[PDB]
Amino acid sequence: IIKKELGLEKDDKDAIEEKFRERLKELVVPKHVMDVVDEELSKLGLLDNHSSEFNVTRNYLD
Amino acid sequence: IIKKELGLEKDDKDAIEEKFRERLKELVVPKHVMDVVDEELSKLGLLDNHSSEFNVTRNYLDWLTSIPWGKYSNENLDLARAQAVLEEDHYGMEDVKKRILEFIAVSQLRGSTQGKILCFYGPPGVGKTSIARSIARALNREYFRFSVGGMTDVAEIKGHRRTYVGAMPGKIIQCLKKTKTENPLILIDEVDKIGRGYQGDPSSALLELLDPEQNANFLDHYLDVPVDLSKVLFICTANVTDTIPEPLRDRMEMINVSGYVAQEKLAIAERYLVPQARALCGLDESKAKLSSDVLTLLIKQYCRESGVRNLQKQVEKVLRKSAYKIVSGEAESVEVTPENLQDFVGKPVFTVERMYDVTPPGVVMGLAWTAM
Amino acid sequence: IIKKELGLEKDDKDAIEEKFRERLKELVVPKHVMDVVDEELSKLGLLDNHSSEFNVTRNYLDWLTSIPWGKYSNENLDLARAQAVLEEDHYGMEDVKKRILEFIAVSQLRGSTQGKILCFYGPPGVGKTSIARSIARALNREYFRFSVGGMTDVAEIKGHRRTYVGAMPGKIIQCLKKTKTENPLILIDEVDKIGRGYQGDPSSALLELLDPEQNANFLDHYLDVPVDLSKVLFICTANVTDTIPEPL
Amino acid sequence: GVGKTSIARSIARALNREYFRFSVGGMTDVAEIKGHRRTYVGAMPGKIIQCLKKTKTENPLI
Ligand SMILES: Nc1ncnc2c1ncn2[C@@H]1O[C@H](COP(=O)(O)OP(=O)(O)O)[C@@H](O)[C@H]1O
Ligand SMILES: Nc1ncnc2c1ncn2[C@@H]1O[C@H](COP(=O)(O)OP(=O)(O)O)[C@@H](O)[C@H]1O
Ligand SMILES: Nc1ncnc2c1ncn2[C@@H]1O[C@H](COP(=O)(O)OP(=O)(O)O)[C@@H](O)[C@H]1O
Repeated sequence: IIKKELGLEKDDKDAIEEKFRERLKELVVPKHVMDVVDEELSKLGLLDNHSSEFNVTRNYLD
Repeated sequence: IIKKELGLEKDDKDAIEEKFRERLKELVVPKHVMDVVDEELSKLGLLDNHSSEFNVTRNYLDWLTSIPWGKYSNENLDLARAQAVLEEDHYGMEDVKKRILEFIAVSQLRGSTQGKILCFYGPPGVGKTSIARSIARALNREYFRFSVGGMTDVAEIKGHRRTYVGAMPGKIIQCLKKTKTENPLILIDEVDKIGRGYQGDPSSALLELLDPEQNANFLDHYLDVPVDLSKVLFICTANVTDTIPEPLRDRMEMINVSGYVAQEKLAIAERYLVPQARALCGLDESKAKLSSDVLTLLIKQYCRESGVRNLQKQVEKVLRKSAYKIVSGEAESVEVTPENLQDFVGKPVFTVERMYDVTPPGVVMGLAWTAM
Repeated sequence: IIKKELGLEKDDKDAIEEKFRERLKELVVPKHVMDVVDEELSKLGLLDNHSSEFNVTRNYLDWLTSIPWGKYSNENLDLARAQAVLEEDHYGMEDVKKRILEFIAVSQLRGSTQGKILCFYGPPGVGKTSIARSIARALNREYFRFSVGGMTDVAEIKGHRRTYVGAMPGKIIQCLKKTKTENPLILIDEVDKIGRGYQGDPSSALLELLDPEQNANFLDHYLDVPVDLSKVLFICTANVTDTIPEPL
Repeated sequence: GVGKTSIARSIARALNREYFRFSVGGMTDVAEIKGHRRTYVGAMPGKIIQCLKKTKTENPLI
């Protein structure tokens, strides 16, 4: 119950998701890069949080 | 009520938050790094201990907090004391001493302390690194050297991306962490030896590092946040001023520390080399003793170059053999003379001051300004 | 509960903390690596045993603790004894023996021991490796050899980042683990045979290793902690001197 | 821009089997058809399963 609205409800990756979404929210972002970022975030959520490819994907996303 | 449920000492986490906060409390912290730290700590709290991203975040945040932010060493500004220290540590090099005294004077008149680039170009075995250390200790700013010779990986200056696990920041951030101040005495060695080969071109990074207006916002790839390098006192050393890049050559004041004639080298050896190597060999003045004539013979027959390092090798060899002759040898003390010298170092090498002294027809002597 | 009262209680079941504590208790460990080890122990306690990351953490901690820290192997100092030993296991080679006696004398006069770098260059099959072994035997410091010839990658000297699957430390780390000493006698063989090609240039690592002042804080990719190397005595063997790098 | 997709659509309509299209251009990760073991959080099946589910048949025009 505590995890609700606190704790690890983001799972160490949705934090990255929301952080980048708010970072790009103010920006007038083109649609192409928008869908590219969506696909990259989907892949990141499709990968673990302890692999080299996950870290490289995070690097590219940053 | 949701919050107040099974506190259990908060699982021992969030103590790192307070530790970093107190670590930063003493520093004068810019707004950019402060907000980055706040957001990073929020993310760290949101995360768990096991996650790899959490470990990378902790490493990056420890690097960031270990930086000296607004922390400046208590720089020495007295001119007489600095002059006495420099004269007591090295001989000659009057131009460098005058330049450093003038820098001290302008910094004192200028209020806050500043740092500017100035390259010491001259032959090897002349005392450029040693005078850099002397300046660091006399002026009270910390010291750190950096070998750029034959370097091609710009990551040594600009670090890594901080993403690849095990990535390390630029060596300058390492120096800032170790020295603990933003006004060190950084020294770059073998500037002229850069190869800037494939995937390199570190000369661009050096330009960004030394440019007095760009360097103030220098950032490495690992720690993307910028840092202020308007007070760092860089030093560059190169035996030749031609191979050094023009954009980097014209960005600093080139000071010449060149050559040591027989009398000058003899004075240096008598007052600075012999005691240093003697202390290195765990000896005392009484036990091991050399005559000025012996030093002159070493200079004029066992060492032929503007530098001094070969004379250092010879004096170290004689002192080592004296130490052997003292520990186990019959002689409790040594009085080195040319007559004895033959056994301490061997027969002379340079028996001729020149190729010849007649200059037959069709051949003439000339002077060359070689790299060494 | 009975097992806790009588059994394995505090033995290899989360007691690896205490095992490594006692293992390092003998060593005169630094303080930076002390806080590092405390942090790693906290992680291991907070890490579940089954997880692969827990096992990798234990592997890294074993690698770190296995290194000596302040372990100065006792050094022979009787000059006559070492002289007799050298004259017993090798003929001639007067210059090398004289240099070794000079080193012994300066170490004795300094009190504490110290380690410098010196290269034996000459034709193959002359006794350079054998007299290095004899010097290790007489001086009593442990002996290890390293063939750097025909070698390009620096990984075998500075290991890996520890993140690559099965990343391993440098060969010097293996030597330190095997010797159980902080001042062993490393022997670099075929120094003049380095290739220093693409992605290589191990001469940079060699210079960082043999630097009289930077050596005191050498560290590799796998282990990111400095190690003191001002007392280790290196020996370099090369059939010729021209092809060896000038900075080295 | 030659209508090959339109040719496939017309073939499906004339054959009465459901239509679907798959993009294999530049793909490197076979997981888009092989999905993932479902043991990892967020794992998703391949695209052929999506085609079968959406088409509501085992005899579509892939
Ligand atoms: N004027 C001098 N006074 C004292 N020592 C000197 C002088 N010139 C040279 N040396 C000695 O020569 C050595 C040169 O050090 P090094 O790192 O080679 O600097 P550089 O490359 O400028 O010669 C120093 O250890 C220093 O003791
Ligand atoms: N002066 C000597 N005294 C005793 N043995 C020698 C001497 N010179 C050479 N040898 C022998 O020759 C062999 C040469 O092998 P090694 O010394 O490893 O070659 P290198 O000297 O090229 O490293 C050794 O096993 C050694 O026993
Ligand atoms: N032979 C054709 N007759 C009529 N329309 C055609 C023909 N070829 C292509 N088209 C037009 O092309 C469009 C679809 O093109 P598309 O399938 O995207 O090209 P491609 O197959 O190269 O990807 C349709 O709207 C269709 O009207």
